[PDB]
Amino acid sequence: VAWYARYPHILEEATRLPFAYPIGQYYDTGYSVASATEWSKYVDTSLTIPGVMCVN
Amino acid sequence: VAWYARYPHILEEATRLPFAYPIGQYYDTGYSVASATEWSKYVDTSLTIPGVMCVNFTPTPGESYNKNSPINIAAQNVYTYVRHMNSGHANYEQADLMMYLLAMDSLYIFHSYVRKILAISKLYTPVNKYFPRALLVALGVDPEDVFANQAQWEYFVNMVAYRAGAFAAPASMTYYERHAWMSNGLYVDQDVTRAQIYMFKPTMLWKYENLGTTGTKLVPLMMPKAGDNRKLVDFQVLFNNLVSTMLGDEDFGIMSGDVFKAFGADGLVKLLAVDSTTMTLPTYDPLILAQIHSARAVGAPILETSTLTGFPGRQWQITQNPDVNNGAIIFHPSFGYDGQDHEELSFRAMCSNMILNLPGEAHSAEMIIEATRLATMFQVKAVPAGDTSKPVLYLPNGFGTEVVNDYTMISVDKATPHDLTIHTFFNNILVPNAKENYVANLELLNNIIQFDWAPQLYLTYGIAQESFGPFAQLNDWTILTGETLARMHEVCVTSMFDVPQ
Amino acid sequence: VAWYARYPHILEEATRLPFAYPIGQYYDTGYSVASATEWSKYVDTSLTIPGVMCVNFTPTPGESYNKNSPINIAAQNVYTYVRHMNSGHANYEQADLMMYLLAMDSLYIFHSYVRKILAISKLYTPVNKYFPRALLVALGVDPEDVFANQAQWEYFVNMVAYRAGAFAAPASMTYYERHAWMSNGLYVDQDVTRAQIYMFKPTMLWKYENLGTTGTKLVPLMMPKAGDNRKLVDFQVLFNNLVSTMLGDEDFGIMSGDVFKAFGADGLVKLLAVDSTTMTLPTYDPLILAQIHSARAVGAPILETSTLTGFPGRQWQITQNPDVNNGAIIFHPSFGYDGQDHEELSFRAMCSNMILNLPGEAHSAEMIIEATRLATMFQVKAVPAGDTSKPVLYLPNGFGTEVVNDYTMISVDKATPHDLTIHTFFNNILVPNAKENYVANLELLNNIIQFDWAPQLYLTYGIAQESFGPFAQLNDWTILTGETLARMHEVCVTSMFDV
Amino acid sequence: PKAGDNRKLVDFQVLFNNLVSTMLGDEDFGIMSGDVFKAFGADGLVKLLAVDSTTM
Amino acid sequence: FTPTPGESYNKNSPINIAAQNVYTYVRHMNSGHANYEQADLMMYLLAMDSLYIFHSYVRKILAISKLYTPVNKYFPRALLVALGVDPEDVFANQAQWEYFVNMVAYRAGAF
Repeated sequence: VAWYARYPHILEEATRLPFAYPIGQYYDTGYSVASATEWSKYVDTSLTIPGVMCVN
Repeated sequence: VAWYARYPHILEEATRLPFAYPIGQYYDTGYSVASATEWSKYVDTSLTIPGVMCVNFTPTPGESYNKNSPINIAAQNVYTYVRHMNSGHANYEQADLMMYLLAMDSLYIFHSYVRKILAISKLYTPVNKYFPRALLVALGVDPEDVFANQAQWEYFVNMVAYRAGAFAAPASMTYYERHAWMSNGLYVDQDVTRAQIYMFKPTMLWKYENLGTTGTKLVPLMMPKAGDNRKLVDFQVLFNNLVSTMLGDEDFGIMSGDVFKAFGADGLVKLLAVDSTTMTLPTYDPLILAQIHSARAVGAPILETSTLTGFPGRQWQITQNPDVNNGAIIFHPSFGYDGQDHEELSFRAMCSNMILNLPGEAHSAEMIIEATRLATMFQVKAVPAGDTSKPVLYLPNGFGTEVVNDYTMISVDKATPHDLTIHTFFNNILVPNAKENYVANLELLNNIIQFDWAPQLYLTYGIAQESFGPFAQLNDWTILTGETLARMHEVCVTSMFDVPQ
Repeated sequence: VAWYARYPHILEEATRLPFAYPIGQYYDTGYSVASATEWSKYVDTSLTIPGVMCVNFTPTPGESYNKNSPINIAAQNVYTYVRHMNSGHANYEQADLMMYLLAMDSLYIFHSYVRKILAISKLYTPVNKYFPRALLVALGVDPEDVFANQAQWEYFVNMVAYRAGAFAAPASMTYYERHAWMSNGLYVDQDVTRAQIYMFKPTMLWKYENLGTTGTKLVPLMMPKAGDNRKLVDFQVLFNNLVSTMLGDEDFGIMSGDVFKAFGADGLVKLLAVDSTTMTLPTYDPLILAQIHSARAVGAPILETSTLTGFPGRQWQITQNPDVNNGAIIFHPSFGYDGQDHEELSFRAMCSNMILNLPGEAHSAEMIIEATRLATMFQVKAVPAGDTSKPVLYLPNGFGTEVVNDYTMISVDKATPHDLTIHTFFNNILVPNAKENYVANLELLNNIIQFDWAPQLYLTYGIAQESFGPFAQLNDWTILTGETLARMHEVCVTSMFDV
Repeated sequence: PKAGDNRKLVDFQVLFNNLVSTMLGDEDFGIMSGDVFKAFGADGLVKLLAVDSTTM
Repeated sequence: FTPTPGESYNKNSPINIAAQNVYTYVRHMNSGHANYEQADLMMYLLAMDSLYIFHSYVRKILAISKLYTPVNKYFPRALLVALGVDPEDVFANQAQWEYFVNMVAYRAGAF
């Protein structure tokens, strides 16, 4: 409460993130655990977003 | 051009990035190629930023070995002033008064040290995790002890100020003002929020130890190094040792009263009190930055207990015996000591002339003289007594009021749990043949490069048997000579020990 | 201190020191201890200051592998614009028009290169001994030849401009302007008299090379490197080779006529003439400084003559086949090649995420975009055909209009007679076990630190089997990801290929 | 060269290079040049004016 | 003609007096390099004078060859012969001569 109003500069510097990822390209989220590469297919780092649906 | 002005929304959405990473924590950059995990150590994903650098200095009278030295001239002038302004007790000499003034300076340095220790512990900012635990660790205290016994620490430092303020020292002598301004502040390398802090810590104090008819002798007093969890009881022991022979002494009271009458209370130097509402703030000072940049380390001090094969009786004492050198104050130390009784090959790189690097284009005489107060070059090797010369000591050509012994840098560790690290080094670094020495030296160099006006480096290699010149970014530089530096130090010391008349 | 205010005469007589040492000349600091000569090479009395560093760039269309690439989109747009104002010739495609335009860009870059070579040689100053012989050596010419044939060089570059005026290219497109400005300027790292010069030298060109009915193909054309005593005859040979398959092509004449009809003669790009009183002058440019600082080397170009064990047919060509990939322009190069058929272990340090370093505190979108034009991170390793993979090649995620191959630094030698030294290196340097390799690397590092916004280095050691992160002074940084870099490169390339 | 000598541009270039052979590469000469540049400003130095084709 | 310092045989000569004056002026505004003398500074200056004279000589050689008048048949071949050059060479390589003298000026601008 008051701490946010007392260090708003550090709040902003901590909460600066890039949003609005353009759809239409494959996005790789990476690995949070660097040792997860042994489990090849057990970690889904892929992120694909569909963009159109056609009604025939 | 027009495309940016035509799709500025997508330009902004593409160029939104998080900046201002808070320093003081280990940052992992990740892997751009997911298949790079096979090459375990061939990819450096680590990123550690140092946050503080401590300058371990030592107050000195300034290279006295005769009665013609500037310290002796100042002693004679101040004694004449006091004796001419006063009528009464005539039982001490210029040398006695001057060593009294030096002991008072040591007390003031110690009080400033403990006051800074207390005041740093109340510093906290969200963008720098080095505040204040790293600063306290560099100063050589226990942050847990400080936070547990804040009240006792405030009482102890207040009593230290009260007991040191009983004696009198002239405020017109800029010696005390220079030392207090050096040891009572935090300095940033840049005027930015996530800057690196420059600090000054006294490596040695000047315990009086007055005894015998053979004058006085200011013996060295050690101070806690970085990475030592010294507590309030250790600091109280240090203070009591410092003022064991100085508090409640009749001759000392006589001298303090005489100095009071000479320079009444308006003209006396005073220690500012400290309590719970005293905040120290980092400040940007190009003069102190320049004189940090042009500082050359002289090595660890030599004590009476320190063994030196072939160099006996080279302790860093200020001898004043009336039967030698006509009673003049004698202080000629031998530099080049690291702490162990061996060659310390890295110090050979300091036999070259120093380079005085300054910012800007036009430099005033004020800046040129203030930028080289900590500089010190060797002139001739001290002769080894006997046939065995395992250490090598170098005699200085003349130094200022302060000599820098060591440098301490505090930075986070790359390994879990990323705690602070202690890195003590001179201006010269020696690396022998080892698997980890080269990468460690590269880490050291990259950490030092982060500091803006970092001191120039002189690296030497074990298999190359070759040193390297100043490892610094030269902007506007000149090559300094021993004679010019000696003249500069003579002028600086003479200006330092000045008395009104 | 009141003593300084009271004795300024003695202060002045005590602080008489000679500053402003002219750079480009070897200086000896001397011995503070006159008896230190017994340790002969244990003391470093030498002091050499580098004065110029050359960025060996390469013009590229920007990572085309399908028909959605910015290059193909611009091809379609420019072909539509040309053909919707064209009544007549219909015998070429968007891809063909774009290979023209790229050949136009390559020869414009060549003209800017030779014009800079001419204008540099007239620069002589007492405060810098590097001017202009070091710059001419870095560009790869013979300073004696330029001094003897200044008039021939001037008339040759003027004739080059005149012959480049035969064909027509759009002036609204900023590709040509950006490349000419980058390759035709001298940049100081600081706004000081004795500053260090930053230069851009095209490592390669795009000889157009039409043969066979299976489309066109921009084959690599190599360029002189530093320390090569190339003369005006060699440069004329290079220009004639570039324009050998360019004139006499009726399809090229048709394209030039169509673009002349589309964009009026006022709206075309014209190479300005040069004369004897034209002076090139180093300038301070923070944008180019930042984008040089955030530059990553990609390695030497791969040619047909370059042998690569396990990587056949991986040359740096712009293939255009109507029956391959639906006729789209394809340019998918493999990086990590240095010149020899070995591993080059130092390139392994490039596999980590890059760190974008910026000056100041607040960064605008345009400045951030311009600060990462030369940045290029590898994404995956190229699959080696066969069981032998002596070299290792990395496929990029996406690059901008320019890719940096090497960096050339010129500095005074420490030994007699202290002549210029040739130093070519990527962002990563590998130092094996040797008596002199470590000290050589130390001199390299100290020389690089002299440059203000030098590219971030990634040192690696052969004995420790361990590399190191960025060897740079971090001021206000962020961690960049391959996807963010790809987005920024797509934006920049699309903006550059605009009419 | 004296009168009646068919000296050419190659000979004059040889003479100039001989004159400046022991003039460049001298660190003491560079030191002197730097010191006189510091003493007399760049505006206060002597400059050789450039020549062109229309100089009569 | 011949450029000369003017008959120096002791330390009271005008050349030595000017050497002392110029060295004092240079060194009293110099904080740094102290490794040369007044005599050394003056030999520099004399070498500077010699190469300035050479530049003026070659510039005159270049500018003379463009002089042609109907009232004087000496212009410019007689003058070029007197200076000691080849008029045919100058006529063939006017551009080379111009660029050479410009480069001479530029390289003389280093000191």
